Formats: sequence, C-alpha cells, structure tokens
Amino acid sequence: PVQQTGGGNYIHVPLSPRTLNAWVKLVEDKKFGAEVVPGFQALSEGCTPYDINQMLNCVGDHQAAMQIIREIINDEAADWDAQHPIPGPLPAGQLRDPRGSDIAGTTSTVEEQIQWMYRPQNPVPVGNIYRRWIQIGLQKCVRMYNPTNILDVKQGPKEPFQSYVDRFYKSLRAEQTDPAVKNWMTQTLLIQNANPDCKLVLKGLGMNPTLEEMLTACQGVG
Amino acid sequence: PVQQTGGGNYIHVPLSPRTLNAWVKLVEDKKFGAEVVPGFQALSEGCTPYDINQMLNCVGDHQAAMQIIREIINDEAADWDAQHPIPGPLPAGQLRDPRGSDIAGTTSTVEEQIQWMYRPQNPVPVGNIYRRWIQIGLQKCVRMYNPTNILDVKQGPKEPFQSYVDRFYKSLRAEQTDPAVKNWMTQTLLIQNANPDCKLVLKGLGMNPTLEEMLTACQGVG
Amino acid sequence: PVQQTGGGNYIHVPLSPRTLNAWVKLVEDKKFGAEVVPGFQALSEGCTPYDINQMLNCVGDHQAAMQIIREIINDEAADWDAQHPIPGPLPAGQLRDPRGSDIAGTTSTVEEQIQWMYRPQNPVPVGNIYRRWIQIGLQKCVRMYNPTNILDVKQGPKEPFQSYVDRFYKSLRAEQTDPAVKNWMTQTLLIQNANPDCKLVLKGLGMNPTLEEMLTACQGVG
Amino acid sequence: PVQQTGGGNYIHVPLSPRTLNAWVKLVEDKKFGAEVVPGFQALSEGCTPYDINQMLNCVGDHQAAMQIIREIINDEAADWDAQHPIPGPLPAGQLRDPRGSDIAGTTSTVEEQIQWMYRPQNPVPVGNIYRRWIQIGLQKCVRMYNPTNILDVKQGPKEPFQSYVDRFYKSLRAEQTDPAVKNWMTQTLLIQNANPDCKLVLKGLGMNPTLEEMLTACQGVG
Ligand SMILES: O=P(O)(O)O[C@H]1[C@H](OP(=O)(O)O)[C@@H](OP(=O)(O)O)[C@H](OP(=O)(O)O)[C@@H](OP(=O)(O)O)[C@H]1OP(=O)(O)O
Ligand SMILES: O=P(O)(O)O[C@H]1[C@H](OP(=O)(O)O)[C@@H](OP(=O)(O)O)[C@H](OP(=O)(O)O)[C@@H](OP(=O)(O)O)[C@H]1OP(=O)(O)O
Repeated sequence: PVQQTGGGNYIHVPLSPRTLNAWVKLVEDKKFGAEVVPGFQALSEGCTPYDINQMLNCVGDHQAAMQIIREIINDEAADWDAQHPIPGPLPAGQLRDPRGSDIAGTTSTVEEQIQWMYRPQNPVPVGNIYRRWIQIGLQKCVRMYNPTNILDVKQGPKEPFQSYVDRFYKSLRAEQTDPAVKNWMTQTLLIQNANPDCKLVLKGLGMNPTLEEMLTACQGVG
Repeated sequence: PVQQTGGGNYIHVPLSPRTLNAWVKLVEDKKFGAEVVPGFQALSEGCTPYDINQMLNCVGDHQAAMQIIREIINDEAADWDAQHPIPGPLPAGQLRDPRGSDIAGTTSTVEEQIQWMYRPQNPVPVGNIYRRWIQIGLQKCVRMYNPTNILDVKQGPKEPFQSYVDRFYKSLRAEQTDPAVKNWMTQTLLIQNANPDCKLVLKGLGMNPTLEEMLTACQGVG
Repeated sequence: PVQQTGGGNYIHVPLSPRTLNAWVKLVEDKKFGAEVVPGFQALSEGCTPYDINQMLNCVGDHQAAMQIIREIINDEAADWDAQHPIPGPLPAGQLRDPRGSDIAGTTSTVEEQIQWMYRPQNPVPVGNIYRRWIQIGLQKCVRMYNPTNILDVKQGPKEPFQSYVDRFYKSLRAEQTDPAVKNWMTQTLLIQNANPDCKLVLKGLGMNPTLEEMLTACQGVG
Repeated sequence: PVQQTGGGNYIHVPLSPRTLNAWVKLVEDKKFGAEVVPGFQALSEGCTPYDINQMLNCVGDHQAAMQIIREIINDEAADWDAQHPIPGPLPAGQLRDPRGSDIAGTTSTVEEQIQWMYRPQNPVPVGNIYRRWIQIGLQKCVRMYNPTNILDVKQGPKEPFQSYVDRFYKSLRAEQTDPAVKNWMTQTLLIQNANPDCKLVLKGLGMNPTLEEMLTACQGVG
C-alpha cells in the first residue's frame, strides 16, 4: 500500500502478513467460489500492482485457476498496449507512461507504479486497473468451478422459498450470461423451478411479481 | 475514517482492507440476516459517507438487497432535501450546506463530508445520518429474507423452553410490526406457541409473567 | 386487391370468396396458433386495408382474440397520428394524407387507400402497414393461447431428438422474450431438457454445438 | 410470374395469395420433410427470383432452416460471381449482366430479372437458377430434420414387405450419400433389414433381384 510522507512524496508500506494470510485462507476454503471475487477486492483495496502480484504468489499452488487469471491479464494488457500506445519518444529525466505490463507490475518497480498512481498531472490508477483485470480472471474461475447450474437449482418439496431463492441467486452470480437472460431467469425460471405449492401462490400474485412480493407471499408455504 | 492532525485540521484515513473484508464475510455468511444490521453499524463506526459507499460497493453482487438499500437511501435523502432546504444563495468562499445526496457522498468529496462532520459552527454528522438510512435499508432486507415468521415458531415437544425463546425473539427482531404488537406477541403468542407442559407451567405462573420468571419456571421442563 | 387498367389508373378487385374461406378455416382449426400469423400474411398479400377488415370480419366470432388485435391496431395508429402528424392545411382538390385510422380503412374509402398505395409522388403502403399492425395483434394472440411453455417442453425418454427439437422451436416461436434470451434457450435450455442419453452425446459434442451438429449426433439415440 | 403483353414485352403478375398460402401450409405440416423439396419446385414454377424471396419470407419464422437455405444461396452466388465474372465495362443504355446476387433478386428489380429471363439474345434463366440453389438448401434441411436413418429402418415382424420398402426408400431420399452407396443400400441393406421370413424368400430369388421381383415375391409373406 502507499502512505504519504513529509515533502508531498509517497512511499510503499508492505501488505500486512495477516492481510495476505486472510487472502490465502479464503482461496483455500471457498475454492474460487463467487465470494472470492469480492473477498479479493476488499483485501486488495489501495494496493499497488506489486502487492497484488504477492497475493497471487501466495495462492500460486492453485495452478489451473492461476493459469486462467494469467491468460486474462495478458489480454487486458495487450488491449491497453493497443488503445493506450506509447505516445512517442519519451523525454529524458521523465518516467515512461505505463504499458499493460507496467499496470501488472511485472516490468515495473513499485515506485514507478506509485509515481503514476499519484502523478500530479495525468495520474494512472495502475493498482485498480490490474485489480479489475484479476476480477475478470477470478470471475471466469468462479464460473468454471461453479458446482450447480442456475437451471438445475429446483426448490425442495419442504425447502423454504427463501433458501431456494438463496441457492437460485448464488448460481446466477456465477452465470456470465447477458443481463437480459439474467432478468428473464429471475422473473420466469425462479417461478418455473419452485415446489408445486409455492408455484401456485406465485402465479396467484399475478404478472411480474417483485422478489420482495414473492418472498412475502411464500413465507411459511410448505 | 478521520484522524485529526497538527493545526486543528482533519484528514481521511482509508477504511482498513480487513475492516472491509470482515463486512464482506458477514454479508456472504449471514445472508442479510438480523445480525448484519448491527454488524454493519460496528464496522461503519466513525466512517465518512465515502467509506460507507465502498463497504456497499464491496457487497454490490447481492443486487436485490442493494436495490432495496438504494431505494431507501433516495427517499431518506428526498426527505432531507425537503425539510433541510437550501438556506438560500450561499456566500462565495464557503462550503455549500449538505443535501440528501451530499449526506450519501455521491455528489460530494470526502473532504466536504469531513468539513461538515467537524464544522466549528453547525457540524452536520453526514456519516451517521447515512448509516441510519442504510440501517433502514438493511432492516427491510432482514425482513424480506427472514426464513421463519414469528407466528410459525412453535416449541418442539422436547425443545428446552430457552431455545424456543431464542428462536421466538430472533424472528421478532425481523418483525417491523408496531411496538404494541411486539409487546403482545412476547406476552401472549410466546405462551400460546409452547409445548403442552411448558404451557401449563406458564399459565401456572399467573398473569403477566416476566421473561426471567418464565425461563426460570420452565428450566428442565420436558 | 388492386389491378391496373388502361389510362394508368388502378381499380379494386374484391378478395376471392375462397381466399376469404381459407382464412376462416385456418383461424377455426389452428385456433390462433403460431401458423396463423404467416397464414394471415400470405392470404393478405397485395390487399388494401378495406380487404383486411373483411378477413377480420369473417373471423369476428373469436371475440377475445379480435379485442386483442383491435387494441394493438388503435395503438399502432395513435403512434402513426403522433409521428406522422397532419402536415398542415391540405390544399383543395387534393386527397388528405393518411392517418392511423385511414391506414386501417375505418375512416377511409378503398379508392383513397389505392390512391395512397399508388401515389405517383409519396406512395404510402397503407395495406402493408395495417397487415404489420394485425401481425403484432395475432402474435400476441399466439402467445396468449400457446398451450406449452418453452421451459415445460422436455424430450420423452424414447422421443427422437428431432421431434423434441420440433416441439422446442414451436414454443419458442410463441415466446416474445428478448432475442438474446431466445439464443440462450436454443443453446442451453435445449441441451438441459433432453432425455438422459441425448444429454450425454450433446455434452460430448463440446461447447456451442450448432443445431445441425446436435441433430446429426442424436439421430437414432434412444 | 410473367405474362406476355402486346408489343412483344413482358410484365410481372404477383404470385396468387393461395399459391403462397399452400407453400406456408406445406412447410408448417411437413416440417421441411423430403416432400417439401418437390412441393417448393411445383409452387415456384415460372417464378421470378423476386417471387421466390416472398415464398421464403412467408416461411421465415423457421429461422434455423432459413439460415441453412441462406448460407447455401450465398455460396451458389459466389460460385456464379467467380465462373460468370463481370464481362468488362458494360456499355451505357444496356442492362448489366446478372451476378449471383441478381439471380437471387436481392440486388435486382423484378423487371431486370424479367429482361434477363426473356433476353432476345443470351437469356439468363435467373428464376430457375435460384430455385435450384434453394432446392440444395431445402435438401440439406430435409437431411438435418430426417427423423429415421436408412440403417435404423428394419421391417416389423408383421409389417408387409411393401410398407417396409416405403419407409426404406423415404429415408434414402433424405440420404445425401454417393449414388453407388444408394445402389448398394437398395440391393444389400434392404434384404439385410427385412423380417426373418421375407429375408429367406429374397435370398431364395437369387442374386440381384429387382425391386418389382422382391415386392411380387414377398406380397402376403407374414
Ligand atoms: O472477530 P474477532 O473476535 O476479532 O476474530 C478475528 C476475526 O476472525 P473471526 O471473526 O472469523 O473469528 C478476524 O477476521 P475479521 O472478521 O475481523 O475480518 C481474523 O482476522 P483475519 O482477517 O486475518 O481473518 C482474526 O483471525 P487471526 O488472528 O488468525 O488473523 C480473528 O482474531 P482472533 O482469532 O485472534 O480472535
Ligand atoms: O391440392 P388440391 O388437390 O388442389 O386441393 C385443394 C387444396 O386443398 P388441400 O390440398 O388441403 O386438399 C387447396 O388448398 P391449397 O393447398 O391449394 O392451397 C384448397 O383451396 P383453399 O386454399 O381454399 O384451401 C382446395 O379446397 P377448396 O376447393 O375447398 O377451396 C382444394 O381443392 P379440392 O378440395 O376441390 O380438391
């Protein structure tokens, strides 16, 4: 992370060992589950690219997922090296502008990452861009390791409607389908895959029942 | 959060990553359960509106609940923009007074939030007002996702009276009913929905038995 | 319909009784089924609005569907009376420009409909605009009377994969859902709702199998 | 279609609505079955490319099959734009020669299609070339939707030999296999997949029995 010091300059404070150990624990227990994507973001907040590399280096043993996060990073960096091209011959005595690889931290020092992150002129938020690239990689890992598909989720005959709602929305988090497909699933598939009685109360509510109206109506049905 | 520095001025210290990661964990495990409302308050204590937005941004994937917390915030801000109207033409060189949107932090910088929070003259506690608005939103989410209704809760034939009391009061926390309805439930419904024997001992106690007297009397009955 | 005669002018030839009787038969046998929408278009080709009214008048007894086709026509005419407003004071000795009601034929003679349909200057195709409005009305009737929902369709244990494909696509024709939802259903729901064996061969094909590849692979499976 | 008028010139008479409605019915009932290919040819006889487009536009809802007929048309037009290249700079006051797209009618007026179809010099039969391209597309649709494969067809123990012959030849119509494979199937597979008794009478006939000899011999066997 970065702390400001007297003179208006900034320095690097290494991520706490227990901040790194929390990340490890999460990846070892949730197995790249939907929750890992937000868990990574909260534990990587205010981090330079250098620190994000260490967090990944602490969870490298999960090689399959790391290979997926690594192929997504290279592509989001290539797109940065195509749409943010070298401006031209950089003047001497000046830091080069960041390339996709600098945003990652692989070809750049943490100080360079800090100089960009806090440029008085055109600050480049290299830490947040790289966290966004890794979140695309982790979300692809959440989908690949997702244990139950949205379609398979079906309310148990006795299962309370809210727990069936809880499992239905958790699988939808993994789904990478178009947002309209997500809206049609929450409005059509969720009434389609409910136990016989809850299905009669939901159809009873009428057309386009909101989730609050559906949860309120099926509370204690079954 | 806010730390005071030499000169009598205040600065902003970003919420710790592990303070943010605790919030995520809670929302991912308690599923907007009654406990989330107090858990949010303890982890948002001494926060500017800016920080409260980040905590919410770390739990955005729970879109249904976030939509409910977001509709409650807009209404508590509209009521602030009606009962705390722009005083009139603000003098130049002065910070504008906060509007419902400034209390949220959406249309305002953290420094402005800090200047109000610590105004030498008429300090506006924007952080606490916004936490109160979100607590109304989370409490509506606790009620919507509540799995068991107060009425359905019924003591098991062998269930110890205290565990039946524990489940009865946990559902009452979710209930948004008038306080008198809450007092009549704790004094009438709790004796009505007890296993046959405990019901005879409670009626034996007499009229208006206190909870302590009821727990003491039914200890070891069944 | 319209025939051209010597002098460069056009006249009206009444729709054949057996062209009208075919329409009746279809509506009496397919019961506003998906097939009725194309059947109407083929039997209403080259028709003035006047003729389209008679076809509808021959199937008026189906009052519920006619009320739906009539509410859709009034709205598509109101939108025409808002986006194609009276240009201004029409000069004397000239036919007024068509309004939503003229496109229908209700407030206009067939000759006026023909004069517009074949205007040397800015011909307005009133017959085709009204056929399009009625097709929106019939398609809403196809959806309302659709007997099986896309989701319910599930391949029989012995049913050949192609017949299950035939029923799956016929229900999709009735579906008015967004096109992406239609693409996700044909690529995901169609493999999800197949009998156990065909489901194993389809997953065997790999990711994004085309319909031809799926029909070829499951031919004779079961 | 095209009618000749006084002066030696030709004009276009729009395909009858009931000629178009027959086509619709067939495609809606035979589901792109082998019979659709001949049914299309008889109902498209003496048609300009313009009319053939309308027939297809009346059966567009069958999107999967239409996509197959559309990919076959583009390829048969590309082959026409490669083997029948623009002759060179066309003289002014003259109709351009037809390209694959003109044969389809997509980039050409019906009058141009008629001028070519009835050129006094080098008439190009654009209507028949496009019908041939669509027949390749429909035949691919017959094969894709074919419900029973030639190999699977096996005479029922009681099924009369002629009905088994009827099903065997109907599946062979769908088969796109080399003609020799078609001759070997009709001479070997048809005796191989007959019920035990008919198989003994057919082997009894001797080597290379004609279909007439086989039908005559197995009449009333079983
Ligand atoms: O809530 P606490 O009583 O303070 O316990 C905390 C809590 O762990 P648990 O709540 O799951 O028991 C911390 O996690 P937070 O909820 O505060 O975010 C965790 O710190 P981590 O972020 O690293 O997980 C820390 O565990 P540890 O000390 O192993 O780092 C642990 O403190 P104690 O276990 O010492 O009570
Ligand atoms: O194919 P055909 O031998 O000419 O029979 C036709 C055919 O009806 P069917 O094919 O269903 O038996 C006509 O329909 P098309 O397929 O030609 O479009 C139909 O005319 P409609 O369009 O009005 O249905 C007409 O029936 P009808 O004479 O009652 O009008 C009928 O002719 P026949 O029944 O006299 O043989």
